[PDB]
Amino acid sequence: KDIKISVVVPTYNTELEGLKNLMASIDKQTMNPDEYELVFVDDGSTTDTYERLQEFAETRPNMTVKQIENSGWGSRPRNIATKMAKGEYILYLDHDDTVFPETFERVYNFGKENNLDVVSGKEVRTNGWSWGWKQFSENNPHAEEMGIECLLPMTPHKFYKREFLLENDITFDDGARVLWEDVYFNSKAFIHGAKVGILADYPTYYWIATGGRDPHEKWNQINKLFNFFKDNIKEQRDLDFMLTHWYRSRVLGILGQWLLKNNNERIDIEFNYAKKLAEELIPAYISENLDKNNQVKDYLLRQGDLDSLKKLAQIDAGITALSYVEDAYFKEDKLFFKTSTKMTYEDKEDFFIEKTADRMERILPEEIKSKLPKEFFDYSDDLAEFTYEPSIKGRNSRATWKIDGSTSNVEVVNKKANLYKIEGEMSFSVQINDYILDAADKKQPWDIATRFTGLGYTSHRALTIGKILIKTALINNKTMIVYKNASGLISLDVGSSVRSIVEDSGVKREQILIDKTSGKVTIPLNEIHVFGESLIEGNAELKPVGISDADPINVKAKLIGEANKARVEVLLGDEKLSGEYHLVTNIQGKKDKQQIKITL
Amino acid sequence: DIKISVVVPTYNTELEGLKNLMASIDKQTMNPDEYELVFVDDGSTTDTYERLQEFAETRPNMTVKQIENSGWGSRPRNIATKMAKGEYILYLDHDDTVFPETFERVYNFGKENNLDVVSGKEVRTNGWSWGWKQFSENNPHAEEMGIECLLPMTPHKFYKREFLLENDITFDDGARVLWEDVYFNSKAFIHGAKVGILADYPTYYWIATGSFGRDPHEKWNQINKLFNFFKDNIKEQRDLDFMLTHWYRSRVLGILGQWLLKNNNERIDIEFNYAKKLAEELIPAYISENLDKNNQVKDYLLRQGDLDSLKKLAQIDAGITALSYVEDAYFKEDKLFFKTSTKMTYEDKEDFFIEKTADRMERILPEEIKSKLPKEFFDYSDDLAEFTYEPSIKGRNSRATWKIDGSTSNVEVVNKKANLYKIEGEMSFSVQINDYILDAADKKQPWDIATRFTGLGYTSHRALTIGKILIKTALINNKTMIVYKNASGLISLDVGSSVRSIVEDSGVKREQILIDKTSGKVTIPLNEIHVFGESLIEGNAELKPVGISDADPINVKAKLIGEANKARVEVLLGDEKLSGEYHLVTNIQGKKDKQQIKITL
Ligand SMILES: [Mg+2]
Ligand SMILES: [Mg+2]
Repeated sequence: KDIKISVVVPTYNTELEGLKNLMASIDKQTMNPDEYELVFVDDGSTTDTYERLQEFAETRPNMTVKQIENSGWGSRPRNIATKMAKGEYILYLDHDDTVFPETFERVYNFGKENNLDVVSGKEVRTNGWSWGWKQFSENNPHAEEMGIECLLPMTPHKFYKREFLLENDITFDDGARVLWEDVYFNSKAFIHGAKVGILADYPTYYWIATGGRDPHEKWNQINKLFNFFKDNIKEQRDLDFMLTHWYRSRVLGILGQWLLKNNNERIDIEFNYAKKLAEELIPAYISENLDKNNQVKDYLLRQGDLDSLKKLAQIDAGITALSYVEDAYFKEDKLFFKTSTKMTYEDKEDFFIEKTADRMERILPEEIKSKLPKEFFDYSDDLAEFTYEPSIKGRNSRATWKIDGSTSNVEVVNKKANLYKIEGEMSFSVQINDYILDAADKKQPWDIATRFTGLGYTSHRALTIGKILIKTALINNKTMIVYKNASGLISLDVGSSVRSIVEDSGVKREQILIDKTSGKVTIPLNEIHVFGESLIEGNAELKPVGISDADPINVKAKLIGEANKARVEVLLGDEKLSGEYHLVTNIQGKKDKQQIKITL
Repeated sequence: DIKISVVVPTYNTELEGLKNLMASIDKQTMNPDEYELVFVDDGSTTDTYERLQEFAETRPNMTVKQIENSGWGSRPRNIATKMAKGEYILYLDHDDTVFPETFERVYNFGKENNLDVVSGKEVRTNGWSWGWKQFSENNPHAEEMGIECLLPMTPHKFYKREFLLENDITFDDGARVLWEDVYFNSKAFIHGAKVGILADYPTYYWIATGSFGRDPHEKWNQINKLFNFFKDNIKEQRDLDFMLTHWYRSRVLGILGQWLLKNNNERIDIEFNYAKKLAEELIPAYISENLDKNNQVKDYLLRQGDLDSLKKLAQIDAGITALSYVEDAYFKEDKLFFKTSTKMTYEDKEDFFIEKTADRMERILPEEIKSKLPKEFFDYSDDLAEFTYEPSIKGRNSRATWKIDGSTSNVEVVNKKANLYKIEGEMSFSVQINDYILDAADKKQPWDIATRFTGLGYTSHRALTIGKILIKTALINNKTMIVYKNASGLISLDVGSSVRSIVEDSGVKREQILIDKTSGKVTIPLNEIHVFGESLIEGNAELKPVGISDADPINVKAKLIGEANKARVEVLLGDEKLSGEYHLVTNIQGKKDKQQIKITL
């Protein structure tokens, strides 16, 4: 039949565990296995990786395992596996990553119905509160109209139409040690006019963190990358974006706190390379596309003023925006938050800007202020561009999502004299179903964070609270617990992944009902928000008081939510019991610690 | 004519701790022929007693005497007291030390005011204060304020031996009891002792080193014995009410706060029942009227046996603190000025709130608990003008803490939102480091600055902190001073180059280094530094020829000069016949700079 997707996996001394997880993620795919193929190419492993791949391919007719040499200096397994691929779309999956169980089906149906050459699906990384925060915000079947920006982040973990790659001969550069090999690949795809679509409503690829250092090798590659942009990108809008994006992130990105973390010898090497790269490759008009703080860095870089840049890094050290929980409560079937934040230095004293004449200036010493153009430390034009947004991250899937529907407001307040602070307030609600897309997501801890940007600073940090916060809810067969974790950060347990809803709700101990004839023991929950109907099956353990090593007597239990009240019913069944017993409930794998004792 | 008698009971003493004790007594400014050492070993099983017989071989005024084993150190203190012949007695433990000017300052203070008990300033290893209220000023007639003048009731005071033996004031010789030093001090005041507080000099260092009492039944059996001692022996009504109010709040109600969140239900149920039984039997009702709102709440819930509501209030009050942020720090004239701010929060995060219902500011409580309490106990209206906001300092070496006088502070109850009110404080103060330099060793020491905030029944004494990087140097009348955000994010003041190099932190005007044609004097001006008054600090420099890898360095004398509001390092070469380019590393007060200074000669 017609192969819809080809999975390209290059391998070399692959960890067996990560390879097992990779094969499991492919087997979990909702797409019929005869509609995709797996193309593995071993790069001459010194371990038994190729022997394990053959054992995998025995029971999988859609799997192909090829073994080459050590790439012969100038050869790449991804190109070799591409020439033998037969599918309509190709995914370049690394040997220690995984793929979500509905990726193939969702990605293919999206690319087919929009005739896409590149499908850029939502990507997930182990660490961080976001990835592709701007691009993975909504589905865009005609993303290539945005310009070359639609392909960011330019990982090789997209779905490329095999017909498009072979026609334009888009391969991976056959250099043994080329960095950002995927940036060349994605840029070449767009230069040849690829129809690009962004699939954002479902996480498609998990880039797992497993884990350059040579400043000469690093800056040799940075020069090679900018020379690629200037020589190949012919559309002005696209070229200006790549020049601006990589000059800000990689070139100016060493002129900040990087100066405070490296010795003066390494600083001299990279700063001299950066200044040489700015003057030769980066046009002056790129400065127009930068924010005020990056314009200051760009100006001092070309001036060779490394001394003023080091002082500026010390002055800027620790600027951040941390959000405190002002209120948190369940209402109907949602969890509501009210937060507050302000720009500070390390969550301590406020960050200030100064008002001189009708200008809102960056607070700087006069010695540095005289060295800079007057407009570069004036924030007057940017005091209405603040963003304040909430986000959520699943602790198991590592997938991050923006929490939609929030209302926020950021004010520039005159605290004293001519000094102004930046304060924000936000209120949002979380409908947990908006982020449950796989069955595995139903039972998972969730972590809440806030993203605050303004005046050139991006501050995306976990939501925090100081007071003790533990609030439970039972909403339409979903057990939900919002709590301050041991790090003072806000977490949301759904499905009893880490906490016990009976233990955190409490037990009206003096209201336990023992129905001896029906054999039912009713244990009502104390503090808990109950909405809708709920019946969660579980079990419980009875143990006679006094007998040390008594076997637990296993009985059926169920957590019930009805009429805005929660209770656990324990059914004694055919058990013949007499005396005092310990009663421990076991709902969703979590045992309470309420020390319940009943007399039968 | 012996002036001071020192009593030291020893038992299995650490070899290093006992050695440091003898050094603190030998370095006393008082003439050694005016004080004696009376050691009494309480039946040591190790070789501790054999070490004392070695210390007494060289010192003539040191006596050693081993006595039958008795457990606690009250028997050796009683037997050493009878065999003493000094006018004043100091009970010194085998793990503590004494400051050099203690004997001279204490004796003059006690004899010029005819004092029976001299309560000198005591220093502990940890904490930002000790005796904050009592050790604030000198008071030659402190017994007029009541038994309060003897707090803290440690045995590390100076009691006139004439007064002790005449009134038969001894330590309990029987089974080991807790707070036996409280018995001793109280018995001394009951007999009408003229107490004097010497607060201007640290007299004693109670060193935190590294036992019965963990048992709750044993713990609360001791608390009952101490309370019965107060009701039976203290005759003055004012002095009895104080001792009852002080100890019922600290040790009885003290387990009804955050202590409930640190123990299991079983230990809590045992100690809570003891506390409820003791408050009903020994603590009259009129004592609770002398307590703050939060303690009146705990007192009411204790007698009602409502441990469930006390556990819930502990979780509501957990984390209430007040951390001070640096708003401004600068040197001016000969002092270091600070502007700080603070507000009550939960663990330096969200604000702490009190709510306004009708015309009364109330503690924010759940309705289930608020309906169980009298309305007056959660009404903070009468207490909104009783906030305090003060600064304090602590020497990292001497461990001594001091209130920083002359501060200006204001605390506000501000309507943040709706009917919720926060508590904000602003404070400005200055530091005169010569106020806290009393011994020669204090001239080279790191100093840590803290702030103390009290209000609504909460006390928060924490180190001053700052987020932004802060480094500012000064050269003030031969004192090198560096205020800075330390590695822990707290405010520290280095004096005498104990941790940081003033040349390194000030900066060098490299393009203004002068080399005289004939004199051969190298002048290195400092960039950013506050210079006030004349200064001259003798140091040295190091020279290495540029190029030669492992060339032997050239050590030469240098000096840091403060003059005309400018600092500079003058490197006097002289006899050193040198030519070519050389590296120059200054070394002022044992701290070398990293300015990469090169000169050509
Ligand atoms: Mg990986
Ligand atoms: Mg804070």
